[PDB]
Amino acid sequence: SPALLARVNEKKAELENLKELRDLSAAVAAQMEALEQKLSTLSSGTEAIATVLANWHNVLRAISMASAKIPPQTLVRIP
Amino acid sequence: SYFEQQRQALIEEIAMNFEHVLANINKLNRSLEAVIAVGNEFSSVEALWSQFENVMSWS
Repeated sequence: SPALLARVNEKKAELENLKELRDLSAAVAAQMEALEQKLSTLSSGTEAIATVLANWHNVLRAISMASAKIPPQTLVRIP
Repeated sequence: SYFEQQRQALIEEIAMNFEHVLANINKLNRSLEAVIAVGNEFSSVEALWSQFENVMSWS
């Protein structure tokens, strides 16, 4: 009986530890959600610079087509 | 030899204007050489954008 009183005290300490672990795991997952948001923002910035490469790539090809002229209308696209 | 005397005086006049022009071109030629000497900064620069136009017909 008194030994079992000490046993339940051990279990009390264990439960306190477990509660802290549970709280920490919840906080961990919360941080993962926040992390995912920031990573999405990063990818957005990368997409922006991909747009920049699209600009210069079209520039280069447009010039090369004019530069490679070795033997029209004005219809273009103006968003 | 009256016309020969005229020939002598006139060829000397020609020599005067001749040498005058020589001195003119000499000071000018110094200007020319100085100009190109200041302008020789176009070797690597031209080579750089030569590589630019070279890579235009590369990709």
